[PDB]
Amino acid sequence: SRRIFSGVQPTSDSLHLGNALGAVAQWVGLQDDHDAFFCVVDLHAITIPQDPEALRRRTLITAAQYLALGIDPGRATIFVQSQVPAHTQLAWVLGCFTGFGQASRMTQFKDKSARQGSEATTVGLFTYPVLQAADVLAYDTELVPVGEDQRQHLELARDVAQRFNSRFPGTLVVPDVLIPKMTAKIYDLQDPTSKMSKSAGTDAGLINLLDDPALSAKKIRSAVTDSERDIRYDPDVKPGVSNLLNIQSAVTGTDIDVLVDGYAGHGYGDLKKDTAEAVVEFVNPIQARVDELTADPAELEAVLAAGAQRAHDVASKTVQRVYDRLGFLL
Amino acid sequence: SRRIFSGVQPTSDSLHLGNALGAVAQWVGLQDDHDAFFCVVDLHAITIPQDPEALRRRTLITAAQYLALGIDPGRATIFVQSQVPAHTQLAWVLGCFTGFGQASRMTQFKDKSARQGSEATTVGLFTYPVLQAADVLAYDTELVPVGEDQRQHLELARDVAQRFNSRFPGTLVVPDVLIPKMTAKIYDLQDPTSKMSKSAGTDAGLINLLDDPALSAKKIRSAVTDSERDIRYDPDVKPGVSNLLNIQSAVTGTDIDVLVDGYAGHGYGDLKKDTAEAVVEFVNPIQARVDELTADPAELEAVLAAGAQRAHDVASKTVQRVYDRLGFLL
Ligand SMILES: Nc1ncnc2c1ncn2[C@@H]1O[C@H](COP(=O)(O)OP(=O)(O)OP(=O)(O)O)[C@@H](O)[C@H]1O
Ligand SMILES: Nc1ncnc2c1ncn2[C@@H]1O[C@H](COP(=O)(O)OP(=O)(O)OP(=O)(O)O)[C@@H](O)[C@H]1O
Ligand SMILES: CNC1=NC(=O)[C@H]([C@H](C)c2c[nH]c3ccccc23)O1
Ligand SMILES: CNC1=NC(=O)[C@H]([C@H](C)c2c[nH]c3ccccc23)O1
Ligand SMILES: [Mg+2]
Ligand SMILES: [Mg+2]
Repeated sequence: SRRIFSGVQPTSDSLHLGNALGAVAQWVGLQDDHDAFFCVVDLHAITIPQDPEALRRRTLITAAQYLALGIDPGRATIFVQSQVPAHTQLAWVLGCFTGFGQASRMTQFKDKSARQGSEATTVGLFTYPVLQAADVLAYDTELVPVGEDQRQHLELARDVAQRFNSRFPGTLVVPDVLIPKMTAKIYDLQDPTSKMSKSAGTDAGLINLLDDPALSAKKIRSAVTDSERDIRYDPDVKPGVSNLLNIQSAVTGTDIDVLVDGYAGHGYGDLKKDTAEAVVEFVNPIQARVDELTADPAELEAVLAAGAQRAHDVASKTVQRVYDRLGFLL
Repeated sequence: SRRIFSGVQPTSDSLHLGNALGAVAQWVGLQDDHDAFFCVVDLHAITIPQDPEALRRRTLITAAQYLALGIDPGRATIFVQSQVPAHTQLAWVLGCFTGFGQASRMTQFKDKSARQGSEATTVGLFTYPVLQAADVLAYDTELVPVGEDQRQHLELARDVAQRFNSRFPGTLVVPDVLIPKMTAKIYDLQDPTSKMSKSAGTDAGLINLLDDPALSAKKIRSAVTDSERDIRYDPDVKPGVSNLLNIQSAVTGTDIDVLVDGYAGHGYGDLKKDTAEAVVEFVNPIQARVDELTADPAELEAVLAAGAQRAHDVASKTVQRVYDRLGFLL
């Protein structure tokens, strides 16, 4: 079994290297010997105002990038969150076991609730960590492969599951968090100590999978480095250079230490071009797959339709189990 | 059509006079010329820890008291909230359009968040006004018959519906609130300026429908009055006496003004006995109906099973409408 669950929001027209290397690469490695549910979490997207035409299109292109990155619909379940009602059913129950102060200590919330503490925060922006917990717990998930930015959220999920099981033993699976080391955080290229996010202002440090490959290669060349002319791996001291080697290692397969000793005598310029070529060679097979999946959508549609059918059969059994323990009339 | 929705929590083994006169009496009058959905809102109950065996039993006895008070399963839909997944689906969406500060200004929340501001509040205790909005809006409700204690919650529902329709015109029905005048608030009998709630500490001022009728009549006799020996209706000055006449008027059908001029020359003692006899005559037909509904449950079960089927057909169409406007892949 070794049941796995993970999700990405359809908040943009393309994943970036952080999503692909910090999350989806780990999924592709897991799917062959784990029972895997990979979700496009469109209910999370609407915590921020969303254009309806874009939201539907980005939902499909997020699932398409899953397949383009190697997710295999014969080995794994891909589905759209909003199509499985159990997620919200479980999230209401779990919110009843979640401390108010526990939810207000979440970092995302204190960011937006900093400049406009009550003026611009919504309830959804306050409670989405509880819906994230329900996303995982509805599938009896044993392991959750995520980047480091999701760690605090999933500690909340584990705590609420243990609190619930304290009242009702053996109802929910408490999941283990699986965060990588090298690819745990792909950083911005114009700002080496800040996390590559879709909401970065200027995308000149952002590397989108479906962007024009020559533009992404132009951004890699413009990456902020240091001034030591020494190519080595020290992220605390060398944020830029360690990022680029981390990227090149991830898109190729070559260990960082092997890369570093090969870069003995080499300069940052050759490290940039080399990374730029590996990335261009990485994104080009993806863009061609996405373009076929976008142009011919009966294949993608059908994967998502089988996926939601399978996800509903699992997740609704969990809800019915939780409801029976709570004492609801069934 | 004139679509109606209203709900009561299964938080105790009996409704009291406030529920029956402040809410259910109004429903019985409406059901014959309105399209009515009457809900036992068991998802709201679990905002407070609930014994599973009691919660299931109180859910059934709340629906039984509906029928015992005159709700007619041929003219109205009775169902259990947790059995219709659209409620939580809509509540998540609506929370994304609800201001954080708007939800924290709700009175219930500031009560519990007063002594233990973050120590004892849960997310469910903070967000249930949003689930209450979804309860109403999922059925294209035109009118909501409630007591005065629900007014602030339903202003929130109306505001979030208008905010949602602002982005997506004509999606949600904005409901009108229908609060009575006389029976708007049945007060405690040992504390005439506080609202008869199931959580009153001492039930010596609380009049439960299914309590032993002689005990409820004993509590009516012990009602706090004044010391003016004058029987008249002035709730600001005469809180006790106006309560008792309000109760007697509601359980009989006789207008208060007609009662008052009949009580010219009479003392508070005769006002109490007279109320006690009217109540005893009121609760005894209810207890006999509930006792049959409890003892023989295939009838009740079947009403709730038809009710949830009908509620799901309506409420899921609303969700699918909201989801399509939002841009979710259907
Ligand atoms: N810079 C990053 N490096 C590594 N992993 C990342 C990075 N950003 C996001 N992830 C991971 O990608 C997955 C999807 O996260 P999510 O959908 O929130 O993307 P995001 O980049 O944070 O976008 P958004 O700005 O819309 O929140 C998660 O497992 C998350 O930890
Ligand atoms: N004292 C009262 N007088 C009149 N109506 C009341 C009174 N208390 C509750 N109601 C009405 O009864 C309906 C059901 O409310 P609810 O199920 O919350 O009951 P409650 O008496 O408040 O119980 P609880 O203490 O569990 O909240 C609502 O329409 C509410 O306005
Ligand atoms: C705004 N919502 C949100 N942001 C996040 O980073 C999480 C992600 C997208 C998420 C939701 N459900 C999940 C289940 C497993 C792993 C990540 C997520 O949710
Ligand atoms: C704790 N939840 C809660 N307390 C209340 O007074 C409301 C009531 C029970 C409610 C929920 N949904 C409704 C729909 C119509 C009228 C009242 C309610 O909810
Ligand atoms: Mg994110
Ligand atoms: Mg109440």
